[PDB]
Amino acid sequence: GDCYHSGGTIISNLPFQNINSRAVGKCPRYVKQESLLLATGMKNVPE
Amino acid sequence: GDCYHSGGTIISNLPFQNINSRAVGKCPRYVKQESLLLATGMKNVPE
Amino acid sequence: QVQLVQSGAEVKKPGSSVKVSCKSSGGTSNNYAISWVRQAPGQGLDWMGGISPIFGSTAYAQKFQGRVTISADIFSNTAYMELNSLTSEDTAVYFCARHGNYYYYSGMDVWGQGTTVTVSSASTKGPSVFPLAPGGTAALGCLVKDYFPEPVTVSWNSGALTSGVHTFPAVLQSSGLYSLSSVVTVPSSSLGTQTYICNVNHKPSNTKVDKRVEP
Amino acid sequence: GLFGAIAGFIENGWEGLIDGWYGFRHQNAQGEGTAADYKSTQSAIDQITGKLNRLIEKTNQQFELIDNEFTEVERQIGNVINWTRDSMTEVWSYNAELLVAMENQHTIDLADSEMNKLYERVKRQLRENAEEDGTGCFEIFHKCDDDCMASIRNNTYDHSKYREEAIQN
Amino acid sequence: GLFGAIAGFIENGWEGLIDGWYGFRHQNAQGEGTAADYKSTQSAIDQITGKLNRLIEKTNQQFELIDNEFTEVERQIGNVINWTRDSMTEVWSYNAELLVAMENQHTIDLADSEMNKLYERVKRQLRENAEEDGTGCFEIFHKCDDDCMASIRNNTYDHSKYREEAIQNR
Amino acid sequence: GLFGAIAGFIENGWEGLIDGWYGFRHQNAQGEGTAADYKSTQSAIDQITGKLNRLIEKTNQQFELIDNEFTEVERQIGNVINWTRDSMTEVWSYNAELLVAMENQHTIDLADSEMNKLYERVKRQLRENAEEDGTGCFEIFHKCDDDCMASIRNNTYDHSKYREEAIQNRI
Amino acid sequence: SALTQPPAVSGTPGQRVTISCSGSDSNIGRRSVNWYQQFPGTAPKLLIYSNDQRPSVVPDRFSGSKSGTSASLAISGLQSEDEAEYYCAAWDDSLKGAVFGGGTQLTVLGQPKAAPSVTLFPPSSEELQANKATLVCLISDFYPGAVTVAWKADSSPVKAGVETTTPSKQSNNKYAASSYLSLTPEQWKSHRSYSCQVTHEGSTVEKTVAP
Amino acid sequence: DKICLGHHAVSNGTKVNTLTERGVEVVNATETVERTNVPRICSKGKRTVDLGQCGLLGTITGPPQCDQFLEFSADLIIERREGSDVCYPGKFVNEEALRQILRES
Repeated sequence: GDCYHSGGTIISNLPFQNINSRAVGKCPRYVKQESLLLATGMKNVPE
Repeated sequence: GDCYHSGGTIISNLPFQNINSRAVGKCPRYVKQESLLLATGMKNVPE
Repeated sequence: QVQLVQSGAEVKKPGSSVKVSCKSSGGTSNNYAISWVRQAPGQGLDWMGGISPIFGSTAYAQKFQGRVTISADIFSNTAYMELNSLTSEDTAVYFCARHGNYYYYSGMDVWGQGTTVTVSSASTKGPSVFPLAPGGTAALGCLVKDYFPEPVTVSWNSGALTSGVHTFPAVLQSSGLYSLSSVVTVPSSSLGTQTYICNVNHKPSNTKVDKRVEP
Repeated sequence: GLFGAIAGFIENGWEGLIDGWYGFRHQNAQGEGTAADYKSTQSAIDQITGKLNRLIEKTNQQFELIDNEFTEVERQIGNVINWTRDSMTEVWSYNAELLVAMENQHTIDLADSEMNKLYERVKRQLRENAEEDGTGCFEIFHKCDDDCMASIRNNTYDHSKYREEAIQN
Repeated sequence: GLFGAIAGFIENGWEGLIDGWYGFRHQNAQGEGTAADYKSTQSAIDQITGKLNRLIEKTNQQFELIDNEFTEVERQIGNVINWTRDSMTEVWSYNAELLVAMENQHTIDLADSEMNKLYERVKRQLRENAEEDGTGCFEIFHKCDDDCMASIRNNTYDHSKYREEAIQNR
Repeated sequence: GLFGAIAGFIENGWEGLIDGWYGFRHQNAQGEGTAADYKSTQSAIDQITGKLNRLIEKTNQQFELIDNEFTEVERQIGNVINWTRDSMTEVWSYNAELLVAMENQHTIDLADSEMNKLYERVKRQLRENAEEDGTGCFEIFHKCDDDCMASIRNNTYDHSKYREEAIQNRI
Repeated sequence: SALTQPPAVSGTPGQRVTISCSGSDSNIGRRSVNWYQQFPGTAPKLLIYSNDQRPSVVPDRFSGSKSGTSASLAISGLQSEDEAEYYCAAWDDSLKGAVFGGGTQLTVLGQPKAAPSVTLFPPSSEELQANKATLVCLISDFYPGAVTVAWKADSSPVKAGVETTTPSKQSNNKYAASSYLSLTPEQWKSHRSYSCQVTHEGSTVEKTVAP
Repeated sequence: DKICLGHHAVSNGTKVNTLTERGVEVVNATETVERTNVPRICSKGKRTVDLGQCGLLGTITGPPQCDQFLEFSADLIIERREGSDVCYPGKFVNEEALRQILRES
C-alpha cells in the first residue's frame, strides 16, 4: 500500500476515497460523498 | 512579460505552463504535464 | 502490443486450491474475453471457461462447473483462474488466452506463457548428489537424486566449464520424487590435472551442493 | 435519449440477448432467429473501457503530514491548515460528482448513438427493397430465407438481386 | 464517431482536397470534378476558432511571492506553503487534462456532425431522383451535366425538372 | 447546431406558438391550423429542470473566519491566508465559467435533438405517403382533412389506408 | 475429444500435408473452426480462424476449409520448422463451451537415422555407503526419437526397479533419454555383470558395468 | 452517374487524447502547455530597480551598499542572491513579512 492513515492503509485503484481526509502517501483524493457510481452499460429498458 | 521566475520570464498566451511552479506575476497556471495537445482539426482517416 | 504474463509455477497437495493470474501488459484486455485452457501432460487442450470483464460475462465448461472460479480485476488489467479440490488429474500446464473479441467464439490470438501446476503428496526435498567417475575423451558426471519439485540447475566448475555438458531431463519416480544426471565429455589427457566439480542448486529447498568427481 | 433510438422508437431491449449489447431478431418463412452484432458491440464496449482506463489511473503524487493527530499543532496554524484542507475537500468533491455525472450523460448517449448507427447502416444496405415501420424494424417486401438474413448480418446482402421482386409490393 | 459519418460509412478523406474540410467529387458524362464546400467548412472552422479564443484568454490575475528562494522561510510555514502549492498543482493538472480531453471529444464529434449535415442536406435536395448507396455517395438515376452539378453545389438544383426522367429508370 | 434542425434546415421559429417549444402548422383543403406538441416539449423542459435542480443545490458546507477585519492578523500568516483564498477564487471562477458554458452547449443541442426527434418520428409514421421537402415540412401526396391531421399529431395515422391513393399521385 | 483428429501426420520438405478434423452438428456443423500450432513446452499459436481466414503474420502455405461437420488444414510446401502439434477447435452449442480436437503430431520426414550413443555408470562408492545403488544409463544423439530399454542382470532380464524417461529432443534435433536401475548394494554385489541394452530401429546398442 | 461528398485528410497527423481513446490521430492540433523559457527578466515598459548588492530590507535602514536605494520608485523590484541587508551584524525580526510588504510597495 501507498496510502496510510492512523487506522490503516487505503488500497485501491479508484480515483477517490471517503475513508480519511488525513490519509497521506499516494492516495485517491478525499471526497464528501459515500458513493458515486459510473455507468459502464447503456440505458436499461425492460418491458 | 508579466510572469517571472528566478530564471527568466514566461512569455506566452497559453493557459498553462510546465516551466516553474513558483513563477509570479500574471502567469499561465502551472501543471504537471509537459504537453497537452488540443485538436483543431477533424478525425484524420487516410487511405 | 499486448502480452499476457501469468503467475509462476505452483506445487500443491491434494484437496488444496490454486489461483493463477494473467496480467495484460502493454495495454488493457478488458474489452476482450480471456479464456483459461489447460493441457495435461501429453494430452490435448481443454477449455476451462472465460471472462470478458467490461461486457460482464463469465462462462464455464460444464465439466469444471462449480470447481473453478474465473474472475477479473479491470483496474490492474488482470484475469484470474482458481481451481479447488485439486487432485493429480489436475497436474497440468494452464494457459490464459485472449480471443480476437469480447466473446468466446473467435480464435484465441494472444497467449500467456503458461503456468505449471503440480499436485503431489510428496513434500519439498533437496537432492542427494553423487559423483559419476570416468582414450582421447572421457565421460564424467553427477547423479542428482530424489528431489522435489523441479527444477534443479547444474553447472560445472562454478560455470567455468560449459563445453561438452549435457544435462538430461529428469525421470519422475513412482515415489513422486525426481532424479536427473548431468554428464560432461572431456579430454582424458586432462584427467590428472584439471579438477572437475558439479554445482547443484535446488531453489525450492534452498539446497546448494558442490561435488568432486574423481577417476 | 439524444438520438432517439434507445428508449425512443425502439420500445425496449431484449433480456434474452446474452451475447451482445446490439443484435438482430428476424421473422421469415423458415423460422425466427436471434444473433447479436459484433462489430458495433465491440465498438461501444471499447469506448467504455477507454473511459475507465483514464480514471482508474493512479496519481503518482505524494503528500505528507503537515498535521499532528497525537500532539495538536499550535492553534492558529492548525486553523489555517484545516481551512485549506476543507476547501480542497470542496473542490475535489465538486470535481468528483461533476466528472461522474458528465461521463454518465456521455456514456448513455454513446449507446443511443451506436444503436442508431446500426439501424441507419442496415437501412442503407437494403436500399428500396424494404421499409421503415418505425419501431426499429424493417418490413421486407420480398420473401427471404435464413441465408439471406446472414448476408444482411455480415454485410453482403446484394440489393439489385431482389430489387424488381420487392417493388410491385 | 458519434454520428457515423467520419471514420464511419465514409471510408476515408481525400488528401487531394486542399481547399476545404468538406467537398464534392462527382462522376458524370463530361468528366470528373472536385470542389470543396464553403458554407460548412467555414461553419466548423468558426466553432474551432471560438473554442480557441476562449482558452487563449489571458488571466488578468496577479500573484506574489509568499516564499523565498534565497533565504528559506521558517520551516513550519514553509511546509504549509509547499503543501498548499502542491495541492493546487493537483487541481490545475486535473483540470488541464480534463479540459483538453473533453474539448477534443467535442471537436471530433463536431466534425462528424457537420459532414453528416452536408450529406443529409444534399440528400434532401435530390428528393427522389437518386439513391443512398451508403459510402457517402448518391447514385443519380438521370444523365446529368456539369452545370447540373454546380446547381447541386450552390444549392439550386430543381427536382421536379428531372423527376419523371429519373423515376422510370428506377 | 449539432443535429441540423434548429437554426439549420428549419429556417426559424414561430413567435405565435405560445403553448410550446415544438409544434405543428398545417395547410389543407379546410384551413390552416397550429398546435404545439406536448410529448416532446415536456421532454426537453424536463431535462432543463433536471439540470437546474442539480446546480441550485445548496452546499451543506460551513466555513469560519480565519481572518480579522478589525485588528489585522500578523503579516506573514496574513499573506499565506490571502494567497490561499485568492487561489481558491481562481479555481472556483474557472469552475463557474466552464460549468456554465458547457451546460449551455448541451442545453442548445438538447433542443436541436428533440426537434430532430419530432421530425424523424412523423417521417416514420407517414411511410411512403409523403416527402421531405427539406425546410422542416412534409408535402402530403393525398388530399387530407383536419381529422387526419389530428391522427398524425396524437400518433394514430394509418398509412396502408391511403397508400395506393398517394402513390399513383407521385407519378 | 468431441473433435477427432489423426494422432499423426508426416511429410517431406516441399510436400503438401493435410490434417483432418471430424465433428458433429452441434460444433463444426453450425460453428466456425479455428486451428492452432503448438511447439513443445510453448504456448499454442492461432493459425486459422473463421474456417479459412489467416492471420497476417501466418505464411500463406497454411490454409483451412470446412465442409459439413468436417474441417481440414492444408500446409502447402511443408518446411522443417512446421514440425509441431496441431489442434482444431470450435464452439459446441450442445456443451455451451469451446472444444478442441485431440491433436495431430506432424513429423518432417527425410532426416537421416542416427544410432544412440550410450554411457553406463556403475553405483558410486558414496551411494553404497548410504545403502542404495543406482545404475545410470544415458542415451543421446538418436533419431527417430523412439528407443526401448532392457536391463540385464547376468544374462537374465530384470523385472524390477527400472525407470526410464520419455525421449526428449536435443539441440541437434536428435533425441536423448535416460533410464535408472535401482538395486540394493546387495543385488549389485550378487552378480558379476549388469548391462544396459538400448534397441533402436531393430538394432541394439549395449553397455555393461561390473562391481 | 453519381456525386460523392467527403472530408479532407493528411498523410501524417498528430496524436491527441480524448474522453474515450488515447492517441487518436487528428488533422491539425495545437499545444496548450508553455514549455519555452526566456532566460532573462523582461522589463520593457516597467520602472525597474535592480537591487544588486543592496538587500531589500537595506533600503529601509540604509547601510552603505543601499545608499542609492534609500528613496527609489519601481513597478518591478529585482532582488539578487548577493544582496545584503546589514553592515553591522544583526537581523530583522519578522524579515519575510517585511520583504513581502516592501516588494509590493
